[PDB]
Amino acid sequence: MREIVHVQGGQCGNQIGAKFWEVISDEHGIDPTGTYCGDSDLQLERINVFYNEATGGRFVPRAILMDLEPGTMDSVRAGPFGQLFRPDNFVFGQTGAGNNWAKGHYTEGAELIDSVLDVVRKEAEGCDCLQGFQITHSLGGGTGSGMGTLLISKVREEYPDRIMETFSVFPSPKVSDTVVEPYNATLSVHQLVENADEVQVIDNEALYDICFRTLKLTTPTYGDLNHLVSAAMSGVTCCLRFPGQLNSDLRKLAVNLIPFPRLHFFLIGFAPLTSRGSQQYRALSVPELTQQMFDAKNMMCASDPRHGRYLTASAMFRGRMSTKEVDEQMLNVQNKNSSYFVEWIPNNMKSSVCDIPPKGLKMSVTFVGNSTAIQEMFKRVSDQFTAMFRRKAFLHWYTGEGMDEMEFTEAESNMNDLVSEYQQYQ
Amino acid sequence: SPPESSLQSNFVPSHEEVGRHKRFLVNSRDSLQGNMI
Amino acid sequence: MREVISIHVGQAGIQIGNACWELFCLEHGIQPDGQMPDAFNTFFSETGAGKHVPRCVFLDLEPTVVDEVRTGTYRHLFHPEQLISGKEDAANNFARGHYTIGKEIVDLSLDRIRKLADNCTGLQGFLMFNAVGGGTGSGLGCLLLERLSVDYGKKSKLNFCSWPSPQVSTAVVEPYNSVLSTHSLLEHTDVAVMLDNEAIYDICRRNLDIERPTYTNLNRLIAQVISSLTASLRFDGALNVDVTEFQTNLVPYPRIHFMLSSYAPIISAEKAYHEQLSVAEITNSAFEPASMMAKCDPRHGKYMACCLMYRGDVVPKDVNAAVATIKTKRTIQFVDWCPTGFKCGINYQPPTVVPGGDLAKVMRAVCMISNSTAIAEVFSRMDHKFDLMYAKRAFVHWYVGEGMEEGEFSEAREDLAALEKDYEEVGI
Amino acid sequence: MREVISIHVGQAGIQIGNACWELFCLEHGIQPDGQMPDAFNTFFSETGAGKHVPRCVFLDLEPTVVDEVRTGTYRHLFHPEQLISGKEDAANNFARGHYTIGKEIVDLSLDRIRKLADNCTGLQGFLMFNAVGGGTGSGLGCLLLERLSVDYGKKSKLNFCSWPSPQVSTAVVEPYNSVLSTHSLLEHTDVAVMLDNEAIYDICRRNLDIERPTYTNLNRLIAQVISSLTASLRFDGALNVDVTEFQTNLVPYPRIHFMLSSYAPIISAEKAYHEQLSVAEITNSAFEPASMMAKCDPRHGKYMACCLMYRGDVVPKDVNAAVATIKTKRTIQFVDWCPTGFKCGINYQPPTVVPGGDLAKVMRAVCMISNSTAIAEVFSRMDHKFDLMYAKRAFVHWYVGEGMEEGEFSEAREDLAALEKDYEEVGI
Amino acid sequence: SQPVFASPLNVEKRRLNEERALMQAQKANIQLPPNYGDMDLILFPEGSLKNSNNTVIPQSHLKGKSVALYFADGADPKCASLLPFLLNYYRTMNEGGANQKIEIIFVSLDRDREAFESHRAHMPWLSIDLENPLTEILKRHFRVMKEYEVPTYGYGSRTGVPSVIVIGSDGREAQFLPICSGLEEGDRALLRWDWRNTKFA
Amino acid sequence: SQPVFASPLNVEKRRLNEERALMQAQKANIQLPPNYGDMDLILFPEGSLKNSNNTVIPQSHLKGKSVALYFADGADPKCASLLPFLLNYYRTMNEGGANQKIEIIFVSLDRDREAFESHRAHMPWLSIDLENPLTEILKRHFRVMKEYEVPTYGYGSRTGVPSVIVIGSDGREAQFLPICSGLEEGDRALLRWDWRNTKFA
Ligand SMILES: Nc1nc2c(ncn2[C@@H]2O[C@H](COP(=O)(O)OP(=O)(O)OP(=O)(O)O)[C@@H](O)[C@H]2O)c(=O)[nH]1
Ligand SMILES: Nc1nc2c(ncn2[C@@H]2O[C@H](COP(=O)(O)OP(=O)(O)OP(=O)(O)O)[C@@H](O)[C@H]2O)c(=O)[nH]1
Ligand SMILES: Nc1nc2c(ncn2[C@@H]2O[C@H](COP(=O)(O)OP(=O)(O)O)[C@@H](O)[C@H]2O)c(=O)[nH]1
Ligand SMILES: [Mg+2]
Ligand SMILES: [Mg+2]
Repeated sequence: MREIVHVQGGQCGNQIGAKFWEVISDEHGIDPTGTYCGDSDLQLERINVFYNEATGGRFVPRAILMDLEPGTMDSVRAGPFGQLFRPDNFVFGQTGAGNNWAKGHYTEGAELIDSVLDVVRKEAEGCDCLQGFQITHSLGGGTGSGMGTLLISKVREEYPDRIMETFSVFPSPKVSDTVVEPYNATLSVHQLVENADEVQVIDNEALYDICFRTLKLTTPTYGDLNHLVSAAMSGVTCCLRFPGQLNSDLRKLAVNLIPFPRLHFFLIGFAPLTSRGSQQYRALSVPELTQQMFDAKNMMCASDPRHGRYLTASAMFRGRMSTKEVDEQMLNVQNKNSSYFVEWIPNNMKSSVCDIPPKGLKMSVTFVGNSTAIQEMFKRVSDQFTAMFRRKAFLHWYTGEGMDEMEFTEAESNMNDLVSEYQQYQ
Repeated sequence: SPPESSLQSNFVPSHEEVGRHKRFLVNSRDSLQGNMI
Repeated sequence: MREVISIHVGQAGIQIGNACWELFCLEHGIQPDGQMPDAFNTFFSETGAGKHVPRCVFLDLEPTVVDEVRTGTYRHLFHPEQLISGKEDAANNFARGHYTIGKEIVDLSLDRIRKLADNCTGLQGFLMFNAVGGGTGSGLGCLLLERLSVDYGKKSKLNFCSWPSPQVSTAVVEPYNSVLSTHSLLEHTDVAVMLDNEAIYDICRRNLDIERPTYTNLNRLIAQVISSLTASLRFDGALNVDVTEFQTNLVPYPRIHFMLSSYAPIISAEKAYHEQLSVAEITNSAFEPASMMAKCDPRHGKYMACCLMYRGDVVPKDVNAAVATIKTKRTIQFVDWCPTGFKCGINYQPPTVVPGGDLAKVMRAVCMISNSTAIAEVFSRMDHKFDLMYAKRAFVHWYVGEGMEEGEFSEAREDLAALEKDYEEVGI
Repeated sequence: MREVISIHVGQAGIQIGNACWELFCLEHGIQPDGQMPDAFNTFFSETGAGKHVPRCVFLDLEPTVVDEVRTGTYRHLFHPEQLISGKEDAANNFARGHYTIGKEIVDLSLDRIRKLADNCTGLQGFLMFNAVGGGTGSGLGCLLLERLSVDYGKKSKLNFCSWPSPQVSTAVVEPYNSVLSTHSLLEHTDVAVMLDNEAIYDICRRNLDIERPTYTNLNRLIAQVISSLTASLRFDGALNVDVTEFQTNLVPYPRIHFMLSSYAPIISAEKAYHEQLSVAEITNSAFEPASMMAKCDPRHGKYMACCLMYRGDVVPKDVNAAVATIKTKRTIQFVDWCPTGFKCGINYQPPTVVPGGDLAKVMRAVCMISNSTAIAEVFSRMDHKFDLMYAKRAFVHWYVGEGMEEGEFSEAREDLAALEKDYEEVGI
Repeated sequence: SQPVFASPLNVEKRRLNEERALMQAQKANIQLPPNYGDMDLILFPEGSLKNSNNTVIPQSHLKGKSVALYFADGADPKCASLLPFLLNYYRTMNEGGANQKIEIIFVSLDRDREAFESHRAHMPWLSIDLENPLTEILKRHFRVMKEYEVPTYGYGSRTGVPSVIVIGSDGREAQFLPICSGLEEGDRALLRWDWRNTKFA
Repeated sequence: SQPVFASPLNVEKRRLNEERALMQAQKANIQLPPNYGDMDLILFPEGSLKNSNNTVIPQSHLKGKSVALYFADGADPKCASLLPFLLNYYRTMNEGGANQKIEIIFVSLDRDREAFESHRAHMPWLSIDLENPLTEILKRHFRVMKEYEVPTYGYGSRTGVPSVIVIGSDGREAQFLPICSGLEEGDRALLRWDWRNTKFA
């Protein structure tokens, strides 16, 4: 049946990918040694959506691990659930991109392109046909952004009609390391606006906020934020893996949420999210599941949606549920927040129901939403890019590896058109 | 064995065919000239 | 002899169909294996040791609901290629239903229909169940009706398509999918009967006081409706109602066949222990606008024709006393060119209750299907929220870039606008 | 009194003889030693104390498939010298397989075909199962058909030739071997029947739903074809069809002796008890164009004869009733000089299902052999493939230096085009 | 003698069943050694079968049921994949009917004692324990071996673990469901268990 | 075989019915295995049901009832919330009429003996002591689970504690009362308890 092919680039993609397959195998009851435990039909009826049998009964993820520095490949393999992947899908670079777009996209990212497209074709053409691609990478550095988005382009002259999930993390608004942030971010953005079917963004300071005030963690590490993102990873895709009263998939999401092909940017979120002692104190029912969901703190983006206007929206659902009250509360939030939704699309909400909850929960929700409030955070990337551009700073790292000046000017003009078309829909 | 003859010497069929019915539910009715109970 | 073929396109058709056939199996006595521990002929076939296999096809472009029926309880009741499945979902798109995926599944679909129809003469018609808001229920649902008119011309084709609500629709591009399905089924559907999900939600909340039921509880109530329509086809009764006068009694003009429904009594066991169930009040409940089946208010709609299907221990005397009461009643107004307005059909079999369901064991019931002018408003709200979103090219690039050209939207727009003018002209 | 002699050449012929005699032993009660714990007289001969012995020759110049048969389970059933083995492979070469390496095995094969057909007079005919694309299946098959024609000219020459598919050809020199073989298949073969591999591949893929089938499952289906072929010859029936009836009812011109084949029902246990496989539901699937066993699409061809043979508890009432609806449907069509085109045979004994195979225990079955104008297409792409690769002398040196001469290819090209001019001459 | 000649079940079948043939010949023209279809054996002794409530049922209870063996191993990943769908096919087959149709007897290819109870706690059908010699003579009769450690008498491994073997009252190989064979129909081969025809009687 | 094929009370059923059906088979065309309609169990034995003040109460005291089974835990606050609601309902239903209509059989999930006596003292209906194997042979039969600890044969989580299960004569699930189910509707689903159709015969 349908198989989605997973692609992880950058050191961020290696460890969000490891936490991804830790949660997906936790849902599917898969031992890290490759076997299956759980004696349940409904796990194993959709395994080919993410795994492949290996003539010993063991399941290998159809994921590709990608970096130019094997330090992050070593950390993935040595940890738990690192003996699940094949070692052939780990493509190794030995030089490493030092937070340079030109190093990972044009000069030293290029020699690893032909060694990884045949890895993509190994299982994309290894099946009869695939449902789509699911790439997740980083834009703050070089080996995630330049290598990742060049992979996005080269798989579209081969698979033009196939869907393109991209989970791209964005530079920090407030406390940013990697002092060359904005060049790598902007060089990603004007390239991905024409060759990504749907972009759905993540910000680390939003995940810090979730771990702080709605989870109350005194010391959240990077794996805690990775578990938050990985929960939204299984949420957007489990409607294929499990049945439900109202089935959906990723092509369901793209056609319902993209009225215009130049705008495909989304907020991401996941609920319920309760603290240590408040897990037994709080009711778990669909009125409050939606009431927490459409809040500024719940989103995994550095954008306040109340400043913007929800253009199109979609929340999937999981678990033992009931079908009017999943829907009429999307009516309720459309009727109270009548100023937070656009008026020239009637009933801006997509609702889908999956009958399987995640492990440990009995109902849950994963909301993606094409909001125009994301324009607020292309602006802070853009005006910090052009503040450093007129200074003529740090472009000798970029033009010393075979990049023209005029591609940077095309970066500013394309993102200026991106924010201009989002503004007039408000 | 070939299929057997389905006609007697009287020259008439040998076995009936049950007609395609309609799940007959009866109706209790009788009236006029005493008109019962 | 008599046989009727049921077609279910889309996963809305699947979920309405599994509950529709589990009632038929409990109505005739078919175990989940297809054995009878003779009216099965009009819905269940035969193949030796009681094997009463079904006469229904189950179309879906995605497999995620069809093969879990194969995994579920009803494996060996259904013939395995009667359950027909593709690989990829149409995903709320008329173009994805027609020109890219549906062209490869419709050849095997009509192959199965042809084999399942040529088994015995006596085919009354086709019962279509679909979702007009969906992608395969509307797109592939259209192309099946195109290929059924080209070969099976003079056969009746009933329709029960789930129209979306003004409020609960769970999609955004159902303005596109629904009004392209109208351009299908004004000229291909013989009798169209309208359905709506909140019009079943508000019946479940009020008439049974069930605060949290699901999609499957809607499917029992509609299964009782279709079983009541085929009550006279299978069981015996005083007034026989087969399919040929659902159209010649309810359709006065060939472009006027969109019509409404209602079911009564919908009463739980805890309310049937106090209310007496008389024939006079069950049809009075079937005339209430709040008891309606597709959320179409009949105070501003004007009843051209009606059909009543009494099922149970209904004496014909109080049939005629109750229907004389509604002619006296002023708030249900009828048309001056159709002074008579009623076709009545009595069947002696009581309604079959499902254990573990929502309904109780009642001794009498009504299934009312009424063609009224009130169907003008369910398309006028379709007018308002189509032009409100078509005006700025939203969600158009998905359709135009996938086979179908710009301009078919405008002629389907003029099609339902012509339907608006037809209903206004007949309602004078 | 009455006997039939089967002849198998090539590796394909040997294992197609293993399947049809795994079946014939299983229906006649023949253990692999031949001991019963008079209808057997066609395929088995009484030898000694209750032993029944095969009536065939197994022919192959390479030992690699035949000597593994004589070390198998059926090794004390077969006579050792009926299985005749060579020493070296013909190796896809008509020149070696006819002239060079095939001349020292014909003297043993004609000795055994004499010693097997001289025990009783009134021999019913010879059957031939050859691989057209093979080396010894084409070369040795041609020369021994030539020698059995000069010896026994007035006896029937059946042939079920396994043809290469348009896309499945599993070698490279199938244009040379098949075109050279059909030069003599035209001239001294009384009956020719095409068994294309990919057609039977597809039939197992959708009807029996095996998506990894092997040459075993291919071979069982031919075994069912030959079993319902000679069912009327072995057992009694309502209406006998002899092997002499075949050419008199399917061959109106001596050059046109190339017909088709189809077997239905080929349902699987799971799908079996789900259909009333009736004398019609099974004759409609027998005439289905995709149920063809040689992938010759007949919608662009005109039927010029057809023979149907029913096998089971078949009443001829619905034989005549179902064949009338075959005659009336316009998707099928007959050439106007045969207003009737139907020869029927009826056998009472039902087919016997092999354990662990892929069929099911089916009470009634149909095998249908049709002559058509649609044989012109299997030779028309044969024209394309041969000229496309004969153009620049490819693989010619394996034939010229190994026995034949430059010019055999030109006349084998010429007489197949003469077959095409003859077939379209029928086709007006 | 079927399907194999070199198996401990069938050589004990031969030894026992012409044992009483000499005895009744001395007591009495009789045809010795008796024919294969005339041969009748016991397949499961009095204290062999064991249902989920840890009580014993003799072989006579299975008559009229399409019974099939099930060779499985706890650590094998293929076996842990066949176990849920075999449980579901054992479930929905019999629930959707008015008559018990299929039955499964479990034979173990597992290392030791405590690992067997963990695997046996998951299925609801019959089972045979390791220390019974009936398990040893069963997979040496149907030739179900994960590896060649026992010397097989000219054969090969007929099938790999896991496998379900539709059996008869004479130990007959009725049909093979192709999980690990030349068809290699994993996860779907089950949809071919003719519940009829094959009927341990 | 209702409602669960893998039920252990139901395999305790089958061992008995085609035990004695083999006995009429050998004493005398009898259908083995017998059809699903015709097995007759005994659900509550002579020493299982206890009434108030602990006297023996047998199964013959239950004809004409609508009998439902009250799974409960003493320290579960869900059972604590619903217990006074069902005390009031069991009073007015079973007193307000011309017949003694409904009946509740208590089945325990308590920690120990002290937890059993404390919770029993607030229930006036019938009950089952925890030391009986009846409380475990029936808990798996009607699919009632506290958490996933007892090894199951591929069930689901039909209900959590508490649960009221209206039953029939042969262990058939008459109709579920959805206090905590897919309906998720609290402390009013006991009003859905019909009694005319769900008669213990
Ligand atoms: N009454 C009822 N309506 C349903 C049901 N399932 C889906 N629907 C309706 O169908 C709409 C969504 O479209 P679907 O039916 O799921 O999609 P589809 O018609 O199968 O076509 P695809 O989108 O390509 O899958 C919802 O808004 C519902 O109104 C159901 O089980 N019962
Ligand atoms: N119908 C059918 N045809 C087969 C089968 N196996 C092989 N063939 C045909 O045999 C052809 C190849 O020739 P072989 O039968 O393998 O070999 P051969 O007939 O002994 O002649 P050589 O090639 O010289 O060895 C292929 O093109 C197939 O079409 C089979 O199982 N069934
Ligand atoms: N979402 C997410 N972001 C991360 C994670 N680890 C690091 N980052 C961000 O990624 C940036 C570091 O870029 P990096 O991947 O090291 O550069 P690269 O190796 O050249 O791609 C920092 O700004 C971090 O905020 C993670 O686990 N998840
Ligand atoms: Mg769709
Ligand atoms: Mg050859």
